[PDB]
Amino acid sequence: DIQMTQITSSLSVSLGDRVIISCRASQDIGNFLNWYQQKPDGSLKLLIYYTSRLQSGVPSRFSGWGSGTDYSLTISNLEEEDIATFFCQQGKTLPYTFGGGTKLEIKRADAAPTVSIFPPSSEQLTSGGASVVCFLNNFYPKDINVKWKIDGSERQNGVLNSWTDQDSKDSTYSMSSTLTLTKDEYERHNSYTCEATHKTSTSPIV
Amino acid sequence: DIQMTQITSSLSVSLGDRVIISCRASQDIGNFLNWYQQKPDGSLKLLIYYTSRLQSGVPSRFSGWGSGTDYSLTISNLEEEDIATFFCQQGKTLPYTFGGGTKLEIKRADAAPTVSIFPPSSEQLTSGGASVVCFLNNFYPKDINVKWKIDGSERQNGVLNSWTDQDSKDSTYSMSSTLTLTKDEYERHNSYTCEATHKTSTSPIV
Amino acid sequence: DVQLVESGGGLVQPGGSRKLSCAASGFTFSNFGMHWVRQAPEKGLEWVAYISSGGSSINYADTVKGRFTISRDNPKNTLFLQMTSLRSEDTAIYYCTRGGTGTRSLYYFDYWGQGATLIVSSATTTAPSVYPLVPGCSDTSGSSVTLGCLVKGYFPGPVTVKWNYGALSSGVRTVSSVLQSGFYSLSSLVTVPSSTWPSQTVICNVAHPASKTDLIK
Amino acid sequence: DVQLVESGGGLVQPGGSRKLSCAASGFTFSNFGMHWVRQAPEKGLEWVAYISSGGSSINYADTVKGRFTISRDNPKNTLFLQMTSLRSEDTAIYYCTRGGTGTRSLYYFDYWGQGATLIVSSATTTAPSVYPLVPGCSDTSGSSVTLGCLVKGYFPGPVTVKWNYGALSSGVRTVSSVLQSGFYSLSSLVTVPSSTWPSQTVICNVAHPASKTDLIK
Repeated sequence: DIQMTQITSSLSVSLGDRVIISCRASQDIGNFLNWYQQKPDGSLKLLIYYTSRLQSGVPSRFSGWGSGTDYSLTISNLEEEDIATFFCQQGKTLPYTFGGGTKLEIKRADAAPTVSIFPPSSEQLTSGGASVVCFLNNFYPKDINVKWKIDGSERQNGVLNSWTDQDSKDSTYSMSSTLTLTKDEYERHNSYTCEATHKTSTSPIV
Repeated sequence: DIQMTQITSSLSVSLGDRVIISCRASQDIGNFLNWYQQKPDGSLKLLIYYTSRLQSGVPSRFSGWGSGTDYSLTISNLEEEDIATFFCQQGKTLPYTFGGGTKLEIKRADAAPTVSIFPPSSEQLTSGGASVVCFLNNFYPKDINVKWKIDGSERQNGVLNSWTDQDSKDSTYSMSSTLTLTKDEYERHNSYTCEATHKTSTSPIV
Repeated sequence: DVQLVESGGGLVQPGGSRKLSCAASGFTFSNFGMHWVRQAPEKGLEWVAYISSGGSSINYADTVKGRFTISRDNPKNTLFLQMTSLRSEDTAIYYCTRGGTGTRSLYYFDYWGQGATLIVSSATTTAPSVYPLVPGCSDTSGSSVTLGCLVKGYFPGPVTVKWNYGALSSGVRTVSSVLQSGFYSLSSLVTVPSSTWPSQTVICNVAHPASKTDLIK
Repeated sequence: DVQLVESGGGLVQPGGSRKLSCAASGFTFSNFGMHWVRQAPEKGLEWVAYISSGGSSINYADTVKGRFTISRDNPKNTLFLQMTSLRSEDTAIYYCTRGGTGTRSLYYFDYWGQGATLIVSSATTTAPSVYPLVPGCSDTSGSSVTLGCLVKGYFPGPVTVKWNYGALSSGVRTVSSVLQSGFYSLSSLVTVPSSTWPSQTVICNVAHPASKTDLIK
């Protein structure tokens, strides 16, 4: 199976810039490389084929190169409407195969989490549970770290987390840590602290 | 073979006027001569036959006389849907031969024209290439000398020119001089000048 | 212009079969050969099966041959993939996709349809449980308060939170989902400033595909 | 009444062949000799093949004899021209034409059909680049702006550009193709009353019948 490798999966890329995106073959493909572009929803679009053919209407700031095993896609003036993640594949040897994809994202000037902690509704707790949410909103960069203490320790066991994806309007993401607890050790306790680090500071944010 | 000769191709006549049209053959073709009409859109028809036979429905303006080596299409009250190219051919011998044709214009009121000059596009130059378009819209005479100056000088080679055929609703003609440059020779000069000399003015459209 | 439409999706208990079908509209079907590509989660975009332009080569991948089947149908213009012995490892988004016809033994996929998703599992359809994310009154940062609905326990996808149109600030942020135990859970928060709320009731509207509506705030 | 339409055209690679077929209709086919006339350009018409009603006579041009063969298939019916050994000069719009049955033995074509034109050339096909022509904004000499598109680079032609069926000015002026260096190029311009654009969007829509439709501007 040639393994196909796209090294570097995330690229804050700004706007008006060339992105080079690179791809490399286990075996030598015969410059049979092609680039598909997938966006937010479904969308795979094809983009360029035979290491270099732009398909019809792909608008010409997109360009690719590659020869031997090693290849890369280049965008000339990154535009806000090219922000999608990108895959490179081999149309040379069964199974034809795929770069795993580079998501690409928008840089922006930093910022910090507007935290909120939230305790069990009544509903929940009735049912047996206790889930506490802590939601650190609008920020950049993606990376915001988050912790949970019960009554003076870290809770490791139990948390769960997900981020928003990046926001349209202003590129800032959001994220929710949640300790799911039963109502019995919710009753074992008194303070719950969600506490967070984040490129924009130095105090934890709690 | 016989050689039909139509000298006259473009010939511009006002609406209203007699149009006599002239065909000439190399041998005494013998009144075996015929007249066909070519529309702005494919469309061929027989107009007149056996040197003088009207085809049916053919309208009376239409009249031809000719003999031995010389014959002619006379339209007598030029109507508008009567503008078109007209050929003839002897239908005398093998191989049958046609006269090349007469484009027949709406001679009109002169008009000075309107120059537009668009810089090479975003995309083209990202293509690597540059075509600078200079558009001269609507005029009358067809004749229009153009000229381009890159920082003031002539550009001589680098220019394609073309015209449309009289606008259908106003008899006016327009021009597209493209100058094509290399993203590279492009970026070297600033001024791009497109500059028109035109019968309706005594100074140069720039 | 050129359309591939999928239609076979479902949530299948391991073991069975299925037939994905595909619909070509847009061009002379018969002149191209088709392919199937699957996007399995976290793992990649895998290419699964190929049928030649009209019929010459039906052409399989090591990971489905023997279960998968590529049926064409030119006159009627639909491409099929019949599956059998379905494993969990097949749960995925399946893309019908066109061939290329561009150059040199190259296999590319000039056109792709919507995706047509397929979960292979066992687990069984649970409704989502909406819960309020309420703070008390005011409470965020300023004079704007963030709220939330936790929707917890469903299986399969999509479950939806719809919140309120009426932006004069109204940002809903829905954290995307994660599996825990076999069920999914997720949250959508939105922020109303100060006046509004507790002054007039906000609400979450929760729908899950397998037909339930929950409603709250 | 008296409809002749042709049917075999194409871009054909040099050396090869096509056979053109003509559906006759509106009179009794048998009673008339047919003839084929062509129009390749910069030049004009060129007579090219003829066959009596019924078949006793064929008379061909010096120009294509040895290579071409006329055929008549009468019942209501059809006419043919089967070409081969196509010297590129043979590129043109071939027309299909009835005789006259008029007078004295003269050669005169009574009624024409439209043609299937034949591109003798290897150039391979290229669909084209639509490049958008723009101002900085607002201008003609003042108000009105003439937006333009540059579609440059194709073969074989046509290409058709369409714009904005939007009376606001909306004269669209396409210039002609100038084929240069193989490929052919052309521009399409329109003046829009500047109250519009970029107030409200415009789109040049370019479709070149050997399948791409590109969109832009």
